[PDB]
Amino acid sequence: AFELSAAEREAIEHEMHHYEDPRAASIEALKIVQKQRGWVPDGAIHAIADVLGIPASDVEGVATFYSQIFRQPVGRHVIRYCDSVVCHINGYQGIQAALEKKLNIKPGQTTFDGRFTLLPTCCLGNCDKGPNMMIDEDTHAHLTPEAIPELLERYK
Amino acid sequence: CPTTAIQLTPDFEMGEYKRQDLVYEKEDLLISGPGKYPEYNFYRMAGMAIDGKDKGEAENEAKPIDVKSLLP
Amino acid sequence: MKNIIRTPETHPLTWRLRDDKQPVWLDEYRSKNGYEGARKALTGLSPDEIVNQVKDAGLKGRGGAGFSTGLKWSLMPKDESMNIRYLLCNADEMEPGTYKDRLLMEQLPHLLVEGMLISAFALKAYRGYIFLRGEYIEAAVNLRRAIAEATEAGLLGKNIMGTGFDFELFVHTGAGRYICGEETALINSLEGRRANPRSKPPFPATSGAWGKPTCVNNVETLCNVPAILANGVEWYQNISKSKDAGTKLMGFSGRVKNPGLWELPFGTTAREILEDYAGGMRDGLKFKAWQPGGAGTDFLTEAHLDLPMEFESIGKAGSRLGTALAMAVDHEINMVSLVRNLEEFFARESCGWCTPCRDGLPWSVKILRALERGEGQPGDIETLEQLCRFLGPGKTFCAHAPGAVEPLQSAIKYFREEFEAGIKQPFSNTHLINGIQPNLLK
Amino acid sequence: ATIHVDGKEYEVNGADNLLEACLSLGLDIPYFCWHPALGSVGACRQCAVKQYQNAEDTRGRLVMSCMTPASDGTFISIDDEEAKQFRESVVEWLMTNHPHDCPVCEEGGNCHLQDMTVMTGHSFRRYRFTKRTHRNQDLGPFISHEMNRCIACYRCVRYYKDYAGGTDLGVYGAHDNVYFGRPEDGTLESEFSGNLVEICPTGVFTDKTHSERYNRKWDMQFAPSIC
Ligand SMILES: NC(=O)C1=CN([C@@H]2O[C@H](COP(=O)(O)OP(=O)(O)OC[C@H]3O[C@@H](n4cnc5c(N)ncnc54)[C@H](O)[C@@H]3O)[C@@H](O)[C@H]2O)C=CC1
Ligand SMILES: Cc1cc2nc3c(=O)[nH]c(=O)nc-3n(C[C@H](O)[C@H](O)[C@H](O)COP(=O)(O)O)c2cc1C
Ligand code: SF4
Ligand code: SF4
Ligand code: SF4
Ligand code: FES
Ligand code: FES
Repeated sequence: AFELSAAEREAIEHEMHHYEDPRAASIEALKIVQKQRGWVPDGAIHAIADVLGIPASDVEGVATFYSQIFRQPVGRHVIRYCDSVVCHINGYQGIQAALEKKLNIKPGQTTFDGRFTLLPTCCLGNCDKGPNMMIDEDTHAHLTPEAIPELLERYK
Repeated sequence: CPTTAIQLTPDFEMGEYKRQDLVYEKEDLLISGPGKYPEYNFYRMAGMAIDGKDKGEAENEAKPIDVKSLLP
Repeated sequence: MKNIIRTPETHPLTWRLRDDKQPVWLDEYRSKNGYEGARKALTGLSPDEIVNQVKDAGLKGRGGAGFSTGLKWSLMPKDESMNIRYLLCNADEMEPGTYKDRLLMEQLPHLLVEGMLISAFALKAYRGYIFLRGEYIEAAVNLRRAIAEATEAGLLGKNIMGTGFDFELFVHTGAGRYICGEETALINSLEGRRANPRSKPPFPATSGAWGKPTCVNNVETLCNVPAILANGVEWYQNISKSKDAGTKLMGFSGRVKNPGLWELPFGTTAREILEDYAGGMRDGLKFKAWQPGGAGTDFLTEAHLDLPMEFESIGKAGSRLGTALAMAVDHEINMVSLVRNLEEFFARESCGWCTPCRDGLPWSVKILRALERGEGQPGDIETLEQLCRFLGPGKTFCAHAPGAVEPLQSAIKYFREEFEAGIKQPFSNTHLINGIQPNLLK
Repeated sequence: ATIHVDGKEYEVNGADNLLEACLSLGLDIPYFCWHPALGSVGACRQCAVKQYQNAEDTRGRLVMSCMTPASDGTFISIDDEEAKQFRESVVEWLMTNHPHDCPVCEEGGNCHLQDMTVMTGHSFRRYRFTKRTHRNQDLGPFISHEMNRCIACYRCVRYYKDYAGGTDLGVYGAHDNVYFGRPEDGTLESEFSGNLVEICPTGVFTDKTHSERYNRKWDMQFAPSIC
């Protein structure tokens, strides 16, 4: 059902060259597969294990330990709004309510169009400019609840 | 009994002619009602899944969070 | 305080920053006295001489604990058969309220590269890794470009500066766990494993990454190193009249007038930071609490605002200096909700290895949710207090759970009225069974 | 090596840890994550004792006895009130999410978790909130899987992977949703997978062949025999 592409395998072997042990490229291999496919499917665990020479249970334990390695299918764009204490003081709850009103989803769910997946992430390391959001690779700071129905409309 | 299944009831007329007939099997013991404890159901408390009660459907139990779920 | 004259004598970490918040590349970095300390170290200093020089400079760790860097470097084995050594840069920075390393790596990547080079030469470490969090896209891009520029300029790779020292530097982007910042869990995550921390002893200096000797240092410590080796021990000891040598990135965040980060000497009081640099609280806000060093530190009150930002001064007050990035809590923030958010972070960022954190942080979280909804019951505050007492140092496997229970302990100590106001219902976890008379305890 | 447990002097092996040295003396310390064949990892935090600096010390410090060497001139207390309270608290934390399953659990009467719950003296519940639950896996014809009963002591993975060399059992997940099992449903592939029913201190891994015709341990007639 799953087959690694040639570019994925070449990137995984290139990451394997950087470490003493080929096991150490497991997180990078999972992130490569996730970057190419949006998430890590079930056959990808055994594919990564077969390339790296480690058991599939080790790959699955790594993939389920880390929250950024997605293991269920997600939308085209992953909204990751900050949840920690400084953005709590700066009022992330208004941002979360605005996102849930605009998308009609609870956190951890995906829209029916498959466009957005809403996730409460950890502290984004941008606390002096809070509240913070991280769409797929872009960090948006100084969030206001009125800027969400404009911010979400440039991610088609 | 941790399920209140076995109960001693107000009835004493149990005389017999043969001593072998004083060995009561399950069809001689299982009444058609709850007895002295009318509402306790052990299986509503147990976490073991049976028919009509999935994982997370017992009392004071949360739904099973899958290990592959997206929420931290 | 807008009038900040960042001379290199008093601001060794931020004097070469740019006004447009743009990264300083290799030509501009070397123009503003770049790789001078690395040149001096690799052309006129022994590795043991550099270790003793850093030890005499009194450079402590900037990753919260304040352990002395020279003593950590001197704990490496003296065997000449152990020459597969590793230097790791803890660029994780997953603590809530911490944003200093993002600035340092996005705008001055070559300072980190030079510090990694000097520390690797001192430790005789053949390989270096920068364990960076995966949310710092721009920092990863800038660090990779800086490593490429230093490699093509001969500052990294084989036979650096003609000395014969070979050093290769890699950037390892993480996959988002707070426990990965812990150094032994950082080593486990670097090895491609689940980031469970390791018991010590043995410490990573003797048996670290892949069993080899390994030293893990924060970004800011390795940014402090090049100025130490470019100016000297006496200059680093003669910029602050305190027991903590050197400067530190400090700053207030959260409902203040100017939230940000400034480089200040140790012994600077928190009140003058908040009033001059942060500008004080915003309009119509009353200051009620603050955390000195991130989410894992104890809350302090208005009376503790006059203390100097040192390790020992804040240690004596019932807290710890931590990352020295303080967070201000105004009167409009309910302390029960704030501690509930903190404990939710700490409970879901547990690694699951050991029982008290894994099964006692969620109990405290559920108690705090009940107190926030007003559904608290008698014995909840006592349960929180014994959770604090039984999640202290040594009770859990690593230091995540003591740092989790420090805000809870401090908030119960100071703002107990809100926690007691959360309790409204009588205690009950047992329902009535029809044919059974309950044991009516007193 | 000489240790002093509760003011009583014992001669032990200094290469042992304190848990195995004290269990060899007949002292009772509760433990989960330690096994004699697997070593010490300090996960469950159940084996806490109070170590003193010397004979004239009263404050002391709670240490894990499985991770502490039984070096010469050691001073510990098992029945110290702080140590007993901490061990009972560890049992309580394990009890918070444990299912109400002992009558329908094959481990009942043979359960290390039951024994250590009774041994610490914890019998009163004050946790009032929900319990986490887990789905089970099909592990083949020999091992039955019941993940609700897990206390996350990591004994199964340490045995099956580090000791027995198996590859298809692992730990997955995080903070309090740690899952011990296979990556997918299927038969456990190790020839020594059956020792999981004695390695697991709870009823997660149970003898399925015995479970078809189950009876309790006190009802068995045993004999010493040779396979
Ligand atoms: N983002 C951040 O900067 C965060 C910082 N922290 C801080 O980190 C600290 C807790 O972390 P830990 O690593 O557990 O602290 P620690 O005090 O156990 O050790 C810190 C450093 O000292 C070294 N060390 C200490 N004693 C040693 C010895 N006897 N022999 C050899 N090396 C020794 C360790 O190897 C390590 O590099 C706290 O102070 C906390 O405030 C905590 C969370 C986040
Ligand atoms: C739960 C936990 C999280 C930590 N996270 C970080 C981190 O994100 N960055 C960091 O530099 N140190 C972190 N530390 C501290 C490290 O264990 C270690 O002390 C530090 O990375 C290097 O020490 P140094 O300050 O002497 O350089 C963390 C410690 C704990 C217990
Ligand atoms: S305190 Fe225990 S469970 Fe929590 S993060 Fe540390 S080792 Fe893991
Ligand atoms: S594992 Fe032990 S304590 Fe848990 S239900 Fe089974 S017999 Fe009871
Ligand atoms: S399944 Fe059993 S042996 Fe494995 S961690 Fe859970 S309780 Fe321990
Ligand atoms: S608390 Fe939200 S970015 Fe740090
Ligand atoms: S037996 Fe020592 S902590 Fe588990």
